[PDB]
Amino acid sequence: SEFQKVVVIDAKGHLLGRLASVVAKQLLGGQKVVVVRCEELNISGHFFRNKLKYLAYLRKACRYNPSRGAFHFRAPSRIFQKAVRGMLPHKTARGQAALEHLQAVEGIPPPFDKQKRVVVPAALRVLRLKPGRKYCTVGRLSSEVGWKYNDIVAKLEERRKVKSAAFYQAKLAKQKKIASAKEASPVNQKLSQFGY
Amino acid sequence: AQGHRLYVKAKHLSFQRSKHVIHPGTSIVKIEGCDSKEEAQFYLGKRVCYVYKSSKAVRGSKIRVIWGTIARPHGNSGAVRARFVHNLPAKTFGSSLRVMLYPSNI
Amino acid sequence: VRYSASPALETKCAKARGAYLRTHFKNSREVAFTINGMSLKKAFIFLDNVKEHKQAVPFRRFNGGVGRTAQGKEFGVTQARWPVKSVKFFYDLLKNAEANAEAKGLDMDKLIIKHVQVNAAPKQRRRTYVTAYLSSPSHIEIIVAEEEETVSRVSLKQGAKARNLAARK
Amino acid sequence: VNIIKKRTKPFKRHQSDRFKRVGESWRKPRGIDSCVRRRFRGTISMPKIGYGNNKKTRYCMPNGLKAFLVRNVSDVELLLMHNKTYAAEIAGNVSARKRVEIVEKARALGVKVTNAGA
Amino acid sequence: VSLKKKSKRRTTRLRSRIEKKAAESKRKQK
Amino acid sequence: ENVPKKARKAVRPTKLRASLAPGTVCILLAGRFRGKRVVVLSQLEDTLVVTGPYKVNGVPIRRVNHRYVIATSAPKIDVSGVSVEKFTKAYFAKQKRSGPVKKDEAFFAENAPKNALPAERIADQKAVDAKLLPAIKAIPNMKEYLAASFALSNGDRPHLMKF
RNA sequence: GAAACGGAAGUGUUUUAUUGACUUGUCCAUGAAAUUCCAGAAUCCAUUGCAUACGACUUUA
RNA sequence: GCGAAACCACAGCCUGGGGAACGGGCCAGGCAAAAUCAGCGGGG
RNA sequence: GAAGCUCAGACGAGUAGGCAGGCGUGGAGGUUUGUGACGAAGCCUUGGGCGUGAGCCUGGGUCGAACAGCCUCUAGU
RNA sequence: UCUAGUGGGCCAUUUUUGGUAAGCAGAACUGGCGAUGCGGGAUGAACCGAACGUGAGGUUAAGGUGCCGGAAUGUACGCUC
RNA sequence: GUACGUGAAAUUGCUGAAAGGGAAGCAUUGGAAAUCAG
Repeated sequence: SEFQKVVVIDAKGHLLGRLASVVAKQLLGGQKVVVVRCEELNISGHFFRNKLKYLAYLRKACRYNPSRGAFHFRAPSRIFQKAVRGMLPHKTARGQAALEHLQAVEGIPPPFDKQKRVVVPAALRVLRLKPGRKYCTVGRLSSEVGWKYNDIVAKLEERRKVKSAAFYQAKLAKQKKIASAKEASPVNQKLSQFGY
Repeated sequence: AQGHRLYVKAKHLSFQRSKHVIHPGTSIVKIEGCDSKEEAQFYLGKRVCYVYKSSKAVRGSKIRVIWGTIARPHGNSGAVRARFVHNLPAKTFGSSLRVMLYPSNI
Repeated sequence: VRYSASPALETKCAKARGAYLRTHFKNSREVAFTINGMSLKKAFIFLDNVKEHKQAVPFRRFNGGVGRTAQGKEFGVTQARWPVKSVKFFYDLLKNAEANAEAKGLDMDKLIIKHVQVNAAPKQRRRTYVTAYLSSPSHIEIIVAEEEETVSRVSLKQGAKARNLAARK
Repeated sequence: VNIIKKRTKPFKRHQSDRFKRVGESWRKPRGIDSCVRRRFRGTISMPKIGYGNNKKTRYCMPNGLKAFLVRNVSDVELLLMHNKTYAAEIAGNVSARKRVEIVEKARALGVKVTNAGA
Repeated sequence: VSLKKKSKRRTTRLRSRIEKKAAESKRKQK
Repeated sequence: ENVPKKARKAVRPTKLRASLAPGTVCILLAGRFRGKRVVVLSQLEDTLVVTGPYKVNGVPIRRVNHRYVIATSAPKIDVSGVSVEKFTKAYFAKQKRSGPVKKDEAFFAENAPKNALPAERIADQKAVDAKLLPAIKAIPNMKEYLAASFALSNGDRPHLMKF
């Protein structure tokens, strides 16, 4: 709980509204936020109801120049951005600057796949939803509302998980070597009465 | 590289305000690490400083500082109220303040 | 007579004035704004070219209803015209300004239009069959000149540290 | 004792920032339903008797001496017994000859002048 | 999204008219 | 020439914090020596007449206000073996500036420890160090602790840590 | 100075080599201070008619 | 090249609400990037 | 400035209406050994000061022949 | 004793009779509005607080503490897909 | 300089500074630049 320049949030298993509210409060506090893996955000309510909610959202359009009408964004990252910006005073310079401090992406791009990704417990579905309750996935609602990049993200995420697993195995082996040398070192038992 | 920072970090959140009225005479400050009013009791009376930089060189320095003092806690989540010698600008919302450890009471 | 600007000094400048000219104030302003800052020879080539319809005067401010053209692309705008009467007047004043510069004894090669301005003149009443066909004459003057281009204190603490740093150095 | 001003911004007549035929001098609104007279939010304040300053410091300049208008050497001499509380201010129509004569008279009096260097 | 055909929010005449005519209903049943 | 009223405000001695007993290791929170650790020789009327062992961290005999001092739970260093009554407010008095007509690089060359600083003051400081070093040499880690400097880091909460 | 790897926005990663450094690992000696109570191109002119109210466009030059 | 007039508190996007008169100013949203040209007349 | 000084307490929306005290303009009588070609009035000003306010003084620039404070009177204020 | 301005109307309250698919109409009192700014109810002539000199500090009313929005994504027990 | 005492405002041109995504104006607090003052 210390002020970092950039917080990378792995949005897997989170709730859209709860994560948006927490992020919107951090941006007004003046913190750069990168919400990666937005195709895994969870929304309460069963999938058919959520798709009806979204398909009702498409209905809002101008009767003159739908080019000026409401802009319906189908990407899961843009869905999260719409949720976040609705919780911000974006009509003012403060809120407009706050939006510039948020980077919502699909998947985990290489500039952010090699950085620690914290999670928000106040938005996690496992901790915040009663078991036995129906929910949906934004990355699934997006595919059946118009989003057309689901397959590429899934493929590029399988590659990323494979590479990350290889990296962790190498780091775990090095950590095992360091861990083995730990008790071999003597001061770790000689004067460890301080609790370390 | 790490032998300094005798201060703790803070953010200038907003003016002490109602829904439609703001009072710039006192500001709201969120100290890093402080998460309750009883913890804010320690930081009461400490000297908070707002450090910014400007273009024109005065006294051979780019850095200007505005002093302040933590007065009372604000809410339950650890935020406090701060009073400065000059009221902080409204464009510093979310900027970083440095709460020093003096005047110490321990 | 005193002009709108501090220059017209004898050091580098030459003066020219025309008052109560039967030229439109809006067109005169466009020509003056275009030629301001140009070299004297470059201005002569420009005005001759505007006369011959090879380049055009961009209409920046008074651009209501002005047609578009390709000849304005050299100024980054689309509305340009060829006001010949304003060009004739400006050419005459520029010739007079050059003659005054030669009389003063300036270097003709470095001369540029430092300050050119157009002001409205007393309106002239004429009748229309009832309403008025008011004329808008212009006062134009030209100034051509050859182109030419920390005491902070230290506190006791500040200087003592600075002296200590110098001693370490 | 020090000097305290309750307000520094002067009261501008309503809509004097919108019209030039309307002067900057304060005029009390008379309309029954006008927002200024009914004193709604975010409206320019009206001159109130509560806005007055401390009597012990009222009319006093920042240095504490009340300015007294002076035209001739006689007016300078009248501030002999009040030099600690009044400061001579030279009238704007006093010629250069009387100005230098007056200013040295005040300097010999030990009376402060608020427009001496002019 | 509302996800409704009829808005759940009410107009000020409509909300005021309930207290107008709900009280009269109690007057009538009395 | 009005006579002001007799103020009924009398001067009474300071009640210092009980934790600031002489012989305690403390951190400077301000000044040129911020973060340094020092041994409190005694308590003056308002401030603390304190010095870090100059042969250890090079902190001379200085006063520090008790509100800019972090008292530690580090074991006490004996100071009873050295006199402290020679440290007075008049002893620490910074004479008088007597006009700001100075600082033309001459007041600053003629300053520093080479000049100004009398050889007598060096004598008391060395005498205090001579009477203090044997104690901190006997008790382990005091020499290294005093030579080091205090600083905060990530995950450090001043309202939670106890010194 | 050379090898490999990293393409999702590769914002970098490993591997070394040669050296120049500093090497708190532990134990000793020197100086700090009066900072004596916080601060090469394109366009105009010209040309084209696949285009065209004027701009623009498509060609030549 | 010459050269007007009517009109003019200020202006200028839409949706829901603003008890009414819903309006352009207020509330909540969609939105929102200079300067312009020729049309058509919806909105006064 | 007895038309003054001093101590204390309470009080403070305001239309119709009632009462009281002040700012400013033209002219008249009295006074200021009053201001002025070494610059009156007027005018401009991102200068300074005073008063809750009506308003007043002043610095700089321009300008050229008159003008103002105090107590009364008066009004095409 | 005399002397300015006004003698209207809207909203709700409790007492009755005449009433009808259905509202409704006529009385008496009471207050609020009108001469009244301020906090809240997203905003508002009639809803909840509160009657207004210029300021500093403290504390509240009504309403609130996920974000916009100052304030607990507090504690405890249930209901609901 | 006769279009002539003084020469205001509306309005206009130039220069310098600054701001500008479907209003602009104003008020409160403070920063930034400029300026004056004790």
